Parts: sequence; C-alpha cells; structure tokens
Amino acid sequence: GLIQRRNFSTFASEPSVRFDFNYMKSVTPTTEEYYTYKSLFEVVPSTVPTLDESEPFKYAEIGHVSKNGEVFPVTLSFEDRDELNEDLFKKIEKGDIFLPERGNILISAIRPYLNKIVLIKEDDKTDIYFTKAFIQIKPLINSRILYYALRTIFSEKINAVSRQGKGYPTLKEDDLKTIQFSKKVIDNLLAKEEELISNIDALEKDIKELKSIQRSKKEIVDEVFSSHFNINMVELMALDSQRRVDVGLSSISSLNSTIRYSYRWNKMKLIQKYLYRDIDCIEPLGKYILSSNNGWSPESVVGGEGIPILGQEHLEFDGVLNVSPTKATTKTKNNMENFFIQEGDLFISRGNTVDLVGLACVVETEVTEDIIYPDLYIRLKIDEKVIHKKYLALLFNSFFGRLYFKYVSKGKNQTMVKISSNELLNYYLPIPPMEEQLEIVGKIEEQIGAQNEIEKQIEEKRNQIRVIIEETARS
Amino acid sequence: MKNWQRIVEAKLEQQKHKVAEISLENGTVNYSKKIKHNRNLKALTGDEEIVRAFLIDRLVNELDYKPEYLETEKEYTIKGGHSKINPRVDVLVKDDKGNPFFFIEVKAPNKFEEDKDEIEGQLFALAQAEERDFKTKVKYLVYYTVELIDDEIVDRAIIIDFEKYPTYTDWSNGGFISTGTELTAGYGEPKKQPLIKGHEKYDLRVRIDREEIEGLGRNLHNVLWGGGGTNDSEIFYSLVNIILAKIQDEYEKEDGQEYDFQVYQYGDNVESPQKLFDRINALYKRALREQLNVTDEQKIAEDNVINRNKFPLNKLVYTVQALESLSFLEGRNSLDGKDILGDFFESIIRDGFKQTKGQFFTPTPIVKFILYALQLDKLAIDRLNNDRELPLIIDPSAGSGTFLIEAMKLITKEVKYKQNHKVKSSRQITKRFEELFMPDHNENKWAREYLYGCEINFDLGTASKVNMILHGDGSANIFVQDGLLPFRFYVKETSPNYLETASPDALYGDKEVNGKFDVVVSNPPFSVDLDTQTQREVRNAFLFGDKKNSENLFIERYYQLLKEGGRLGVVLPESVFDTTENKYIRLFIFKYFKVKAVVSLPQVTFEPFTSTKTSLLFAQKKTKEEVEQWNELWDKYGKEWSLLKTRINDYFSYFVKGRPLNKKWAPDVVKDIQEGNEDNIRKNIFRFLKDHIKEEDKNLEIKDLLIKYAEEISSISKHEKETDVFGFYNAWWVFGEVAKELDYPIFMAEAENVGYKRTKKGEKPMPNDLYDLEYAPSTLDCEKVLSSFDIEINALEASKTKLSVEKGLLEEKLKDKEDKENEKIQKRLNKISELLETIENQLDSIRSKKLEVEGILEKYYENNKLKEEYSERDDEELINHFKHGVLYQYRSEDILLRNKTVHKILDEIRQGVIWD
Amino acid sequence: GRNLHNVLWGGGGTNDSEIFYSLVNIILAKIQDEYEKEDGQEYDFQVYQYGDNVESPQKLFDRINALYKRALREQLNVTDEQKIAEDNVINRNKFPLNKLVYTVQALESLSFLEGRNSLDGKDILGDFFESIIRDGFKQTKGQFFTPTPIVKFILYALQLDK
Amino acid sequence: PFRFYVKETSPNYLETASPDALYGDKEVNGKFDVVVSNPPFSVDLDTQTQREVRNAFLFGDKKNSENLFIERYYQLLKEGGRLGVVLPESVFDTTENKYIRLFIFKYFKVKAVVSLPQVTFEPFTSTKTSLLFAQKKTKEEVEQWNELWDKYGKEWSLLKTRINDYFSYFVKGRPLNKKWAPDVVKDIQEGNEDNIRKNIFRFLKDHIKEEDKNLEIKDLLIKYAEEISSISKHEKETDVFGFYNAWWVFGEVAKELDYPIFMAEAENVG
DNA sequence: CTGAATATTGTCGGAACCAAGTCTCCATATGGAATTAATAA
Ligand SMILES: Nc1ncnc2c1ncn2[C@@H]1O[C@H](CSCC[C@H](N)C(=O)O)[C@@H](O)[C@H]1O
Ligand SMILES: [Ca+2]
Repeated sequence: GLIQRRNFSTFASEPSVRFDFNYMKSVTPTTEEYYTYKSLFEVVPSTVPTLDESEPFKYAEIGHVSKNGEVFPVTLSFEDRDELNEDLFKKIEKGDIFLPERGNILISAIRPYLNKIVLIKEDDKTDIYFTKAFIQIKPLINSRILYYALRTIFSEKINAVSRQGKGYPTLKEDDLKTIQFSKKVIDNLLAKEEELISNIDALEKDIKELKSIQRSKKEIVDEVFSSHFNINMVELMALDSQRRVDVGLSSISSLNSTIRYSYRWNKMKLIQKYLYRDIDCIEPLGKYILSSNNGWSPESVVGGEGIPILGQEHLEFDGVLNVSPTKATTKTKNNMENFFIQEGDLFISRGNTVDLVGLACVVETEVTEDIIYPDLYIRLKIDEKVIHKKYLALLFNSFFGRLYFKYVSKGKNQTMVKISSNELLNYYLPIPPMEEQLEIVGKIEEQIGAQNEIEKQIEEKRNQIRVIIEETARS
Repeated sequence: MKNWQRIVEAKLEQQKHKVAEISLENGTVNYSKKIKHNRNLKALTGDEEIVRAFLIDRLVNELDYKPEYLETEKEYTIKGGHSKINPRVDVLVKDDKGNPFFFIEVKAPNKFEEDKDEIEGQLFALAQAEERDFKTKVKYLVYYTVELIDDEIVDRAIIIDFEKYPTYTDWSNGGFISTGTELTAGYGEPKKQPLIKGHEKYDLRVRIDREEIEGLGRNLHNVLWGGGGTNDSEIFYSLVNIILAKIQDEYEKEDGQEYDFQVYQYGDNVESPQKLFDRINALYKRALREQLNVTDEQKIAEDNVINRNKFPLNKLVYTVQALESLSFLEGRNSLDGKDILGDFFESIIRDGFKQTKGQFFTPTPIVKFILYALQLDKLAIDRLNNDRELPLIIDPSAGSGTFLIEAMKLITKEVKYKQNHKVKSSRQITKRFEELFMPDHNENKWAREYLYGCEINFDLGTASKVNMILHGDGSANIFVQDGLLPFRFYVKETSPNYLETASPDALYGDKEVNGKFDVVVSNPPFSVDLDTQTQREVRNAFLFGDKKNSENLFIERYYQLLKEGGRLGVVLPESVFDTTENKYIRLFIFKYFKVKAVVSLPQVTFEPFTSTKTSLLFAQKKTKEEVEQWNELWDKYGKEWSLLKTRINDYFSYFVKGRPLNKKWAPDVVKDIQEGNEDNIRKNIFRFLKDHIKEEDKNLEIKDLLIKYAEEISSISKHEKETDVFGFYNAWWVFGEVAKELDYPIFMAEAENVGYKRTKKGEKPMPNDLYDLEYAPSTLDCEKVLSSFDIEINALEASKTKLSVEKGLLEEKLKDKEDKENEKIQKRLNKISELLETIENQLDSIRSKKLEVEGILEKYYENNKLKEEYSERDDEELINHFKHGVLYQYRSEDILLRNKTVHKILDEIRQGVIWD
Repeated sequence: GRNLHNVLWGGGGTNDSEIFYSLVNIILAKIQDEYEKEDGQEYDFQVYQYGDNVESPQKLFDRINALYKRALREQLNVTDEQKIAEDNVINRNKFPLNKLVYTVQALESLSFLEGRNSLDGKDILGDFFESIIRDGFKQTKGQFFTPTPIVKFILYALQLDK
Repeated sequence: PFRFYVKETSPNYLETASPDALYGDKEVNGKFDVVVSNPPFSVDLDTQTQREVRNAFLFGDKKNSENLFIERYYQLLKEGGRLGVVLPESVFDTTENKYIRLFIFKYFKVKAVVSLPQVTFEPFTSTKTSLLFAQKKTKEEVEQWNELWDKYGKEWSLLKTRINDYFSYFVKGRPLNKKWAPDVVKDIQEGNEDNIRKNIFRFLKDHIKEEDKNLEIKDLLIKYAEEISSISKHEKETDVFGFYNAWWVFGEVAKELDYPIFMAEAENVG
C-alpha cells in the first residue's frame, strides 16, 4: 500500500481532530496558493417549498441523477398517492424536499465520488425539486465555471473529506467549507471564460443532438421482429398482464414429458398460442441441435493470475460476445481445451433473473487468447444450413426468446432462474426460409451498428470537454 | 373520570358515618373535623384525592381506625440539595400511643406503577424525618391504591415494615420488599407475605386490564432482555418455560393449596433463590408429563427452566414477582374488550424475538388467504349444521401455530359473530353450539378437540403450547415430537386421540392411513436433510421413503391424514411444480389427490428471510372408488403401451437394422410383413407415437418414418427406473391417456403483491392482490359512535364555557385596573381571545365532521347495519372515507368475502373452485 | 462445518445456538477421550456398529456424557461435585441422540490432538460459531471474530516476541 | 468494576483497583503489558452495567460500546504498556467522536495506524476498520499535557472575551463600557496598532489568511463572524477538558510536542 | 415580582447498513461406460 508518515501536529488541522488515512493522505505540506470557500461559492441553508396541490410537479433522488449530471426527474401529482410511490410522498411530507434557486450547483452528500454534481442553469423552465441530500452551493464566479472546475478537476479533494464512519461514504457541508482550491485553476479558467463556455456549449449541444436520436440496445431487436412478423406491440404486453390462466387435467400432458403443472408453464403455453396465430414457420429446435455443452466454472479471483473466465454480464441483447473477461482462474481440469470459446460458437445463458435468462450470443470477435466459459453458459452447435446462428441469438434476445424463457425456465430460487437442455430441445421457434433470414439480421445489424457508432461520439465529446478543461486549467 | 370513581362516590354516599365525601359533579372533597388537617382540601384535584378519601373512609369505617389519630397532609420539609424541599405525606394512621403505625402515600391506579422510583423520596425519607424530629416510631410504610373487585373496592398496596428496612437501599436489595398487601383492621398485618392460597376470597387475578398488561410487557422487555450476553431468543424461550410453569400452577392446584408460583417471603427476608429455582423446576418437570407429555423419565431430569448461567436467578425472581398475581389460565373477564391475554403474548413475540432464516414464521396474510380459499367457514357451517361437529384441522410442521391460532379466530368469528345467520337451530345444533362455544369466557374450548398441530422443535413446541393456552385453548393435542413417525407414537393423556389410530390401506402400499382429519394446512420446510439414522427409520411407511428428497414426504404424509375428501392447502416451493426430479411426487398428487387450485406467490412473501418462490396448492383427496378407477385405467393403458412397444420394437428390428423375419415374434406383428399391409403398421406407429407425430409425415414411408421418429421411439419406450408403484408403464403415455378420459378443471392464478413488504427495518403496505379488507364493518354500534361524538363535543363545549367565564372575569378585572397591571391583563386578554377563536374554529370543524357523520350513517348504515347495495364494498367513496377522518378509529380489519363482484384472487377462488 | 448443519438443523428442528453449545461439549468430550486413552485401548468416542446398523443410542449417551463429566474434572478443573453430577454433554430434549450419533461418526476419524499443527491458522469453534449462528444475532452483539491473519499481524507488529 | 472478577488460583491480577489522581480518582488495575482485542462496535449495554459505568468511567454519559472500552484499555495497561486493537473507522473520522479522539491523544501515545480494507469481515459485515497501535504515557508525561492544556487554555479564555468585545464594539455599534478589560479599552481609544491585530490573529490562528495582513479593521470581523462563534463556544463535558474549545488549545498543545508516527494502508489482506 | 427553568417539539447526524439488481460455484445423481456373469446358440 503506502508508507505515509505524518507528524502529530497535522491532526490539529480541521475542527474534528480526525486522523483517518484518507484525510491525512490529502493534507500534505503546501507552498502554493490557498483560497477558501469565501471567494468562490457559498452554502445555502435548506428550506421547505410551497408545493401546489393541483399540478404535477417533479422530484429527484440521488439515483435519479447520473455521473454526467443529467437529472431524470419523476412526475408526482398528490392526486395519485399510490402505494408504489407512497414512500416518495411520505418523505416529501417529512420535509426532505427543496427547490433550487436557478444558478446553484447541487452536490450529493452520500458517496461524492460518483460525480453527482448537477447544474441548475439560469435560463431554463420546468422547475424540479430535490432531496435534502443535495447541497445548494450557489456560486459567485459564474455557475458554469465552478461546475466545470468541480466535475473533472477538484475531485481528488472533495472525495478526500468524506466520512466513512462504519457505513456510508458521506460528504458534509462543514467539511465542504474547508477545501483549499488553488487560484491558478480559477484564475486561468476565468481568464479563458469568454471562449471556454462557448466551445463547451457547442460540445454539449452536439452531445444533446446525439442523445436525441439514441435508442436502446433492446428495442431495436424488439421492433424488427415486431415489424417483420406482423405482430402488434400493444397486446402481447397486455395479454401478459392478465393473470387468470385456467387449464384442464388433459392439457397437462400435452408436450410435457415431465408432467409440469406450474402456473408459469401454463401461461407460456397460452402466450405461444398467441405469438404463432399468423406465423407459419414454426419448427422444433430439437431436430436442428447437434450437441450441447455447459462449460467450466472453477473458483475465480477478480483481476488475478490465470486463464480468464467470462460471466453472465458479457452476454448482451445483440448476439455478440462482449469478450471482456474480469475473473481469472488458476485451476486445471485435464480437459481445459474443451472450453476455450473460439470464434463462431453460440452461447445461450443458463442461470439469471426471470427476464435475463435465455439471452444467446455469437462469438464474432477474433481472440487468440483462450478464454473459458462458465457452467452458466450452454454451447449450442446447430446445423449451419437452416438456422443461421446469429438469427437464432437475435430471436433468443427478442420477445420470442423472452416471453418463453420467462415462463418455462425452472428453479425454486427465481433470482437465479435456470434453463435446461429439455427446454432447448422442446422449443418451437418460428424458422422462416433462409431467404427471409439474413434480412431481419442485417437490418438489425446496421441499426445496432449505427447506435454503437453514436455511442462513442457521445463519449468523445464528453471526453473532449474534460480534456479541454484540463488543458485550459493547466496553461 | 373512571367508573371506579363512580363506585367510590356511591360507596361514600352509602356510608353510615359521613367522615369522607366526594362530589364529581362539583369536583369537591370533604372530610370530618375529627381528623387533624394541616391543609384545606375542598376540591378534587384528580384521582389521588378520590383515592385518599376512599382510603380514609375505609380506615374509619371498615378498618376501624380512630379518625382523631388520623392525620392528613402533614408537612415534612427536609434538606434536599442546595435548598429545602417541602414534601407532604398523604395519610398518617397512628396507634393509641401516638406513634405513626400506617405511613400511607396515595397515588392514582395508573400512577401506582411508574412512580415507584419516587418512593425513595416519598416514604423512607419522610419516615426518617418523622422519627428524627418527633422521636416517634414509624411502623409500616404503605404505597397504596384502590382495586375494584366485584361490587366493592379493596386496597392494593405495597406495605413495608419500616423497622425491618429503615433504609431504601435495604428495601431494594431484597427485591422490592413487601411485608403486606391489603390493610388489616385493628393494627394487624403479618410479618410473612400473605400467601395467595387461591380458590377462595383471594385469588391471583380475574379482572385484568389492558393498561396493566401493556405496562407488564414494557417492563418485562426492559428488564429480562437487557443488552448483556445470552441472546434475544434464549430469553424468550426461558420466559416461555416460566409461563409454562405458571400454567402448571393452575392445572394441578386444588382448593386451598397455597400457590407454588410465588416468592414465599417468610419473615422479613425473601426466601433463598435456590428454593424458588427448585420449586419451579419441580413444576416444570411435572409440566413435561401432562402438558408436553414426555414419557422418558430420564429426559424429565437433566432439564431445567433456565440455564442458571444465561438466565441469572434474580431475573427469575423478578419474573415470578411480576407474573405471580396474574392468572393466565381462566382469567379473561376483560370481555368488554374480549380476550386480553392473547395479544399480550403476541406482543411478547413481536417485541422480543429474532426471526431469522430458519426460524421465521409464515406471514399471517398468507395463512388467512389459505384458510379462506379452502372455504373453511362454509365447511365448518355445513359440518355443524348436518351432523353436529366441526372440522378437525391438523397442522404438521407448526412452529408457532400460526395456521392454528388463525384457524381458531376464523372459526369463532365466523360461526358465532359474522356468519351465525347460516347456522340452523334445529334444537340439536343449538345444544352443540352451546357446548362448543357460547359462554364467552371460553370461546376456544372446542379447539381442545379439533386442532392437532405437530412440531419437532422443543422450544417452538412449548412456544406454540403457550400461544394456544393464552388464547383460551388447551394445547394437550399438540405434539412436540416429529411429524413423520408411526401413528402409535402420538399419545396425549386424554381419550380422544384421533392422531393415534392407524390401519393398512390396500390402495396405498399396504401402509398406515389415519383417515380422520378434515383439512390439512401446513407450511413444510423448504429443505429437509435428514440424519443418516433418521432416514432408515422412515423407509417403512412412505412409498417414496428412499428418494433422498425428504421434504416431499410431508405431501405423502398428507395422504395418510386426510379422510377421502379432505381439503389440503399447502405452501409448497415451485421445485415441486417445475423440476423433473420431483415428477414422481407430481404423479402421486395426480393419482390420490384431485388438484383443484394453484396460486403463484411472489418472491417477496418470505423476505428478508428467503427469496424462495412459493405456490399455494389446494387439492382434495379422491374417494376409495376414484383411486381404483385410476388404477384400472392406468393398468389398461399400460397394457396397451406394452403391446405397442413390443410391436414397434419388432418393427424397428425388421426394418432399418434389417432382419430376415424371425421365429414368429407375435401373431399380429408377423401377419402382414409378408403381406405388405401398411395401414395396421401406420395405426400402430401412430398410437405408439401419439404425441411426436405431425401431419406432414403421414405420406412418408415406414423405412424413413422409423428414422425420423427414432430418438422418440427409443425414449417413449423406456420405463421408470424407480417408483415401480406404477408398474413399468411409461408415466407420460399412460398419464395422457388417463387424463384424456377423466378430466377436471384446475384453477390457476398469480399474485403480484401480497399487501405487505417486510424488510430488515420493518413492514410496509403494498396493494394486496390476494384479498381485500372489509374496511366498513357490516355491523356498527351507531348509537355508541353518536354518543362518543356527543361526549367529545360536550367536553370541548365545557372547555369553551370555562374559558369564556375566565375571559369574562379577566374583562371585569381589566375594567377597573390601572396601566401598570393593565399591560399584563391585556396580554392575557389577547392570549385568551386568540385561544377562544381557535377553539371556536375547532368546534365548527368538529360540527361539520359530525354533520358529515350523520349524513354518511343515514345514507349507508341506517339501522346499525349495512345495506345490501354495498355488501360487496365496491363503492370507492365508502371505504375511502372510512379510511379517513375519525371513522378510522372504529374501522374493520376483516377479509371481505364477496359474492357477486369478483376482482381479487380470493373472491374468485371461492366461486370458480368447487369442492366435492 | 458445512454438512454438520441442515443435518443438525434438520429442516427447522434444533436451534442454531443449541447446535453450537452441543458441538462444543462434544469436542470437549472428544479431547478428553484423546487425553485419557493409552496405546492399545479402544476409544470411547466412537460408535460401535455391526457393519451397517448401530448400537443403542442410549449406551452412546452413557459413554460420551461420562467422558464429558470426566472432562470438566481434569482439565476444566471443576471441583463442585454437584455441578458435575448435574451437567451433561447435550440436552436430549433439544438435541436428539441420532444427531449425536451423526456428530460422533463424523468426528470419529479426526484427531483433534496432534492435528492442530496441520490446520495451523484455523480457529475451529470460532468459524463454526460464525457459520452456524445467524447474522441478526451476531449484529446486535458484535459477534464478528477477527481473522487469524489480522490477529497475527497485530501480535507481530507489537514486537510481542521482543 | 475490577472487584467483580473472582478466581481461586494464583493472585488474580484482574482484581486490584485503586483511584488515579490523573484519571479523576477512578479505579486503575494497571498490571498488564499488552491489550489486544476487537471492541463490540455499537452494542447496547446491560442495564446493570449501564448503572455502574457513569460513576466509574471518564465518559460514562456517552453510552457507546466501542469507546466505553477504549478506556478499559487505559485502566488495564501500565505506565508504558503496549496496545493494538481493530477499531472502527468511526473513531478515526466521525466528528461526533471528538472526545475519544482526544482521550486517546492525551493518555495513549499513538505510534502506528494502518487502514484495513473493507474486504475484511466481508461475508458478515464488511465495515471499514483500522488499527491503533497505541502506548500509555507515563505519569510524568500526562502532567505535561495538563500543564500545557491549561497554559494554552487560559490564553484562549482571555482571547474569547477580548475578541468578542472587539466584535461587539467595532461592528454592531456599542459605546465603550470601561468594565470590559484594562487593555481592550486602553487600546481602542488609541487605535488598532499591533495589539488588536496580534490578539485577533492569535485567536484566528487556524483559518486566517496571509493576504489579510493589510486591510481595514472592519473587515476581519464579518467574514469570520460565522466562525468567531465557533472557536469561542468551548467544549461540552468541561469536567474532563476544562471549559476550552479544544481545537485551539489542542492545536498548540501538539505543536510543542511532536510525534513522527507511522501510517499505512492495506488493499489486499491476503 | 426577574428568572433561565424543563418540556416538549422538529430536525441535523449517522448507521459491525442493506434494499435493488443481478451474477455463481459447487454437491450429487446419472447414466453410461465400463464391466460382469449370463444367455442363447
Ligand atoms: N418432521 C419434521 N422435520 C423437519 N422439521 C419439522 C418437522 N416437523 C415439524 N417441523 C418444523 O416445522 C417448521 C415449519 S416452518 C413453518 C412454521 C409454522 N408452520 C408457521 O406457519 O408459522 C420448521 O421450523 C420445523 O422445525
Ligand atoms: Ca452454515
């Protein structure tokens, strides 16, 4: 670790004589400028707002804010008072709500390292409330200047005055009033104020433009299968809502081969009767599967030494392996070569939540390193003449592969719901001719490729802002 | 103003000698001039003055003490701190020699408990001052209050011989020494503690009140639990053992026979704690012979109430002191609030216990939903109406008896109170109803014969017994031994022991069957891993007693308990319904039972103890003829399957592989191979492949047809490795064929939320999908509610009138005063002016609320009932407004049983499901 | 430490604290048995079984309990004969003899003495207490035991040897 | 209490107890060389021992387990005994624990502080902890602390009145009273001079600012007015400290005696 | 009659945390893969 040495005196600093390792790591002897909280920002005391009980207002927790300072408020009304959001209304009535004064820079107290600093810009509308866990810190040297000086830089020191204290990492306003902000940062940043705000505004306008057309990685897979099989999107999520499935004794045996009479099995059978009313392409998967393996999941150490191992997090809704291993093992099995992925395989996911079970992926990346897949995967070697593995993975990640594996997979612990070879072999998927396939794929491929192309531009301008701030504050 | 104040005033007006009088109408008190008074007592300042007046009257009249010797409100200025405190004593009774004999301090009945700590400054110091400044002898220090008993009031007091304990420290070292309880006439009282020696003029207590019980629970939790060592459950089990000993000192105690559960304060010193320990362990050892009916005499020994190391003896002495004077059994005459000791031990469980993973109970909403889904109310009503009896519920695996306490509540409340209109008199049924429950003093006496829950844990067994007893029942028919044992192993002590008989059953492995229990409700453990020697002892009464899946045995056990048509409601895991390793136990349920309802409960029900998925299964039991019909169908279709498998494997041998015919495999198979007939072959293959056959393969020829369906043929031809109980016939083929002939609907449903969301911080309401509460009661005492509102508005009006008189007096004072005091006077006038305007606004608001109350009661309830237009409680306004305002106080927390509208799981499972 | 749980718990059954103070007494009796027996003698801490099937559990109780009362007279130094005569290894009402049989049969082969130098750095009873006892009970009492590496670091950083 | 420990063997070293003049006439066994333990963080004490700790411990009012046991260490150790314990991070960082922090600072001689990872105790509680490695001071080393504690506390008490009278006069207009002090009224009449500046810099020795050395008198009274009431509020439980505000006093106390102690952090325990 | 009481309310501090979200590593039968003695032949 570190062999830091300090001298009693030091712990004299700050009105709590504290001597935890982090604070004393942040102290250091200083020779340069000091400043204080005086010639900069100013803490604002909290207050109870006058909520109007006639219109839908907004509210914002700490989880509703992101590391990029983008609040995602929820809309409450005081005419609903539903027991699902009753906690929010109760904490509002308690007095855990305030309203920023259009120019302050709210800072989260709990765990301040996750950049929850947000800006309430001057020229704006649709006033949003906030939790007392946020610190109104309204500045005197222009909000944007202090916001950008706090987000990227002045972060190794706001995070070094947190109270660990047998639990939550937490920031306190009193400690926040003690940081030793250098002047060269603010001096240089205000010196270039007239153009820094301009080009940063241009960059964030481009980011907003990219975000305006950004689409989720699952809806794309959800729409093409919905727009190609001519199934309306507003009934299979409305038929899945009603829960009064009624079956007879005779229907239990039909295609069961294990006599399973759970409720979810019967609802799966009901939904299958709806997803295939007009589609005439369904063929049993059992006759298109040639083998099935599981994998090898030894004990693993995170960021250790040995052969890397994949996890369930590496399977995404696009049928492409993430191939970004984290765990690494050092055990042997005398047959390790049987589980070293290799390009071209199809990996369905066995073991996950009731909604993330069955997600398949094709290893489309060329890797010269041997990477083991766990017992939580199932490798499918299908005939590459009728199924087109990528299409099968996309189908498994589609609502076809969700409304089935959500209701057929087994286990008493529905937090680690697992599938088995029986459900794979007894799966009546719709397989259209090879002409129809490679059209759903390809369309989905280009749409997701475009969505990924505008996913690094966002984290290119969001990095350009940071590097520009760093360069200007260092010149 | 309590009722005992009225009784005291009536007794004072009834006294021949007018030595003490009170007036509640004027709030005044008067005493005879014979008593030397150091202060003018002419107003009733509170309950203390009334109690003091009654005490003085009792001393003069009943206790025969000279009023001249009595002294009231004598000043006893002492040196307290930097200044001189001026305390005053209430009552001083002096002997013929002038020395104070009784040093009585008067306190309110509620003040009699939390003000004991002030006794050090109220009794001992003042007595020391009396002895010092007057050279007199103080004999007895009395901390006294009134105690209502029948149409009379007696003295509930702690009396301390001041000579024995001149200091408060000596009093506290002996554990709150009390030489006497009730005042004795003619300078009496013994040195030894007056023993209870019940079954006479004196007893433990029969008129216990809610406030006393709440304070007892508070102080018991404060003292016993503490924070030092042991645990939070060990203390609970020790307290349960002590309560069991207390009940033992009510079952085996005849007339006279001084109670063994008390301090036995001989002389002036508390009897040695070891004597108390020994004479309580004797009670507890005698308790494990009729209460928990333990037969092994060596197990009776080497077993104690407390560890003596986890539970110090002083805590046991304090527990005895607190609980000695409270008759748990048979004492519930607080029936103005009905049963009062059940919620006491419910609060004991809730406040002190540490339910964790493996100790948690079954949530009450699920238990109530199960009991209602069985239609147990209608079952009990019809069981009592036709042939006078009740259902005879059993709950194996009943750790805390939640399925049995709730069953008691559900049967009593809905056979006497709610649905009593569905019980036909017909003379005999009235007599049986009177016998089962009616005196209102023992409403659960019927549950001494119809509740046969079991439990394997000794501690939880005793806790369930105490639960059962404190609710007005006897726990004789609850067994603290294993629930999976030969039926002869369950002996109670009494004659009716339904869970003892056994008999072989031809249709069930020639094994024991107790076909006597009406319904079975249970929550079996999710993972039973039996001992290597307990496993071997159970492979003689269960068909699948060797599958290493012991938790399924309970399901099989449920077949040995029901009575050919017995309702069965179980909280099973979803492995039973989903995983393949349990297929056998799914066939069993489909063979003997008549599966009728399946409900999928969320993964939040048993949180934060486990996120294990659960499903409620509601299955009946087939009669003796349905099982044999199933057996006949199974045998016939299995014979068909065997013939088809022989024909199909002969076909497969001839084709693909290729045989030059053979030695006449069978007459049928070798009659067309030479003749080339294919229709018979086609139909035979279709029958043997009744499931894996498509419509496009009809035209396909045999040679490749036997190749297309080749794995299926090699699989559907396999028999069951184990559970030959079926007879080598393939389960799937024969099961489908049987289900095709006999078929019944199976109601299935899902629950999104169960009302509650418990977590490691507390509970939290959620939208219940299982059931809806009544909110608006079917019956409401309208005159009681109107009188309560009239009383509160009259009290506020009296306060307004008093403050208006004060305002008039202050105005009169202001009219003839000068500025120097007029400043303060006008300050008072403005204070009272805004105070009275606020009171007027409050009165107007309460009047509006009252008017809305008459409006709603006349619109809905009418003559202290609820009109049938809203018996379904479908109207949002009524239930919403009852869940609001002052009507929230009365309310109603009862599961609504709708009959016409169905938007709930329970409301439709009680209508679509039909029980045979 | 893992399989001696859900067999002793037994799907509910014996409480987690009952398991703990029964196993500690069982291990005390085992240590006594290893301390008394001399070369050539058969151990009392074992179950005599005729291949399959075991002897009467009552005779196993009156061979391990006697070891326990003989254990807290020579090493625990308890001298009050009344306490010795009133104490027992386990409570049969809260710990069936079958679980005692399973515990002994699981611990028959292990040699706690002279085996303590092989599992160096493994506090047996502490780890058993942490595993068996639930987290709620440990939280309201601070029953969180400091691991062997950390305590070793503490005692070696104080220069306690010096 | 040390008299509650009984043992019928070789002299029970955990039974002696004599009052200590430096600890406030309270029992000190004080026979052992090392104490190693992990305190029961945040556990409610028994009522019987809850009654007996108020009159036996220097901080008996603060009903907190981890700290009403950092004293037990002081009682057990000798004049030079060694200590090492796994304390919580709350002792080292939480501000609601300024008392104990100073106890440890006065009686014990901190010599090494290592911060264990949060992966310690992971399957059970996973709370951040640290190690203290303290040693008790000798008797002739605690008399030094006190004599300093007061030498720098009397100055703080005088400065409290002097600067709070400067505040009352220079801002919030108030005429001279002539009973304030024989030096504040003797110097206000002449001018700010150096006496006002010296006495206002000494009181504000911590916050201060170098660039504030040259500016008008009515500037260094309003910017610091929010914290003039912070270093002039003194410290609760005066019985153990002495009616001072601590931080200031402490500040110099330490500055006159310096310990070059060792600190470290582990990220992987092993 | 000045008082700074105590006596509450209502609100900062702080938690051997722990509610949400979602990834796992390991026992254990099985079943098949090896025999076997069978099994006709
Ligand atoms: N034969 C047996 N085997 C294992 N546990 C049994 C058992 N018989 C009864 N039990 C006990 O029954 C309990 C079931 S958990 C259900 C608790 C209780 N029925 C309620 O509704 O609140 C377990 O704690 C277990 O200890
Ligand atoms: Ca365990």
